[PDB]
Amino acid sequence: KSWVGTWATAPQLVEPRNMPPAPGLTNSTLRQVVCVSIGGKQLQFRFSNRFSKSPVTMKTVHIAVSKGGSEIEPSTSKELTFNGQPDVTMEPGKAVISDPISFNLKPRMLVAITISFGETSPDVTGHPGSRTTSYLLAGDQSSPDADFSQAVKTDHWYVINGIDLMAQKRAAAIAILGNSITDGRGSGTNKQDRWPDELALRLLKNKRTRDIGVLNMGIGGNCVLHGGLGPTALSRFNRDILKQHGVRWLIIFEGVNDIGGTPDKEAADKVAQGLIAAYDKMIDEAHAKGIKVYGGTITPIKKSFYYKDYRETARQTVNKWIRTSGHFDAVIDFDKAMRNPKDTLTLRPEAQSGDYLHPNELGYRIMAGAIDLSLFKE
Repeated sequence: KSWVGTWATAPQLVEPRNMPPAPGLTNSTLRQVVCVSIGGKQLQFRFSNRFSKSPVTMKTVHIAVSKGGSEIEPSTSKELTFNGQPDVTMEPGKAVISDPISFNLKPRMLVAITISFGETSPDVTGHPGSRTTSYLLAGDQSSPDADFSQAVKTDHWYVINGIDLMAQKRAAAIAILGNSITDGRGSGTNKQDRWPDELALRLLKNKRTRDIGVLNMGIGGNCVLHGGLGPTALSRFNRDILKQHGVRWLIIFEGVNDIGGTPDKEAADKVAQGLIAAYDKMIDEAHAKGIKVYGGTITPIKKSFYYKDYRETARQTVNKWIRTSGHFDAVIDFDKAMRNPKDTLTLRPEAQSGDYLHPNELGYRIMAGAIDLSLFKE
């Protein structure tokens, strides 16, 4: 057996507007909920301080089955350790991985991770677009019987980075690079129904693909080339994709924010060529590690705040390259799945959030339903 990722979230420097509310993380206890893909029996948990400039101390970390909301099944709670000890300090810019731990992890299990912090970094490493409520209490509230029913709610994740499990060679993971259309803006809070979540459900029910996990490395507002929110896709590619465990496929579905940021035709045409070059660079680097790469066509923007005629031209340039260049190992045509048959330059009205840019839950289900699962064999 060897490690295979079952859940991950892509880290960044948290912006002030997305910081934890009072009472803050220092000397407080934070309960967070994640939804895994594949199950297993022996796990490790990864925590990141990659974007913080001060050390961060976790006095204790516990894991348990979440019962919804902030509640847990207390008989399932276990403590993590880090070289035998319950407490660990992360160095500035670094991550830590727990000791391996036995836990009955079922497919699509909701896992509550409870961290009691000591001193923390005001530049926080986290993932603002969690689409999931986290719960904060002042003090050290690490007992499995602690009451969180009154905790301060925050719809962000902090510090947590991944869960991997030990599996046999038939087990593997898909890693997915994207923006908020992949991170799940428009999906239901606490409903774990981002399109990669909907893909995980389809894989788990298809007997042939039941041991294939899904690692959602979307970042809300992300760019491939420059600017945007969080580190660019090119900058984070090694950490967020190539260093994951057990990955045998990458889906690249990103670039709308690069196009959306352009002020004129000249700039938009340059971004289209830059995206194509960036796709080729990431395809090559993944291929050199034996990973197959599938390309997602960029979905419609007309009627959204991003629409301009010259931006639409760039989008079409990129999509024609995705569809026809042959450089991707296959094409996942999300544009074809999401576009209105009656007005192909706009999203299906009933499958979007009101902004004509982000799908809604139905749209994310349609997008996952358009993926041929035969792309993930062995």
